[PDB]
Amino acid sequence: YGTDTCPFPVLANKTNKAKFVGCHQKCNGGDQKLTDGTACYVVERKVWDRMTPMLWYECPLGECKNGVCEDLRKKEDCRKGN
Amino acid sequence: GRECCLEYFKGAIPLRKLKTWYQTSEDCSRDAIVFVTVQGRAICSDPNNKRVKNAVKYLQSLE
Repeated sequence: YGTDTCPFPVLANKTNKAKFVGCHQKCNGGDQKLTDGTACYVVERKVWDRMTPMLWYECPLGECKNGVCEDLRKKEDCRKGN
Repeated sequence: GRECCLEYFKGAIPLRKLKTWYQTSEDCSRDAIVFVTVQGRAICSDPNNKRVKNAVKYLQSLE
């Protein structure tokens, strides 16, 4: 099915802008990397899995570089959708 | 919703392998239909492709 066709977890913020959770994931047994410059949150997928929908969490802002969400040293409110 | 699609599967999914579907949020960088197969695989799909739109209508008619 390709290794870039899997849905990718996101979190919303208080302006409703979606940002991706990390910059890499496994996809149909291959590696999926987001494009450099993509806005992301420095949050592990397995932590996102535990996030309760629509409760506010605190997310470190980042940008993707070679498949890693590189920290921008800023935090903002983030929430998981339904 | 809680996931967004980056690229679409280029190819046909047989109708009999489709279990359900949903549309990603308009807050995503792209629009997409996600199909969930009977094996639990989630497949980002082109929401402007006629075959995809038809498969959504197929799944809706079974509901």
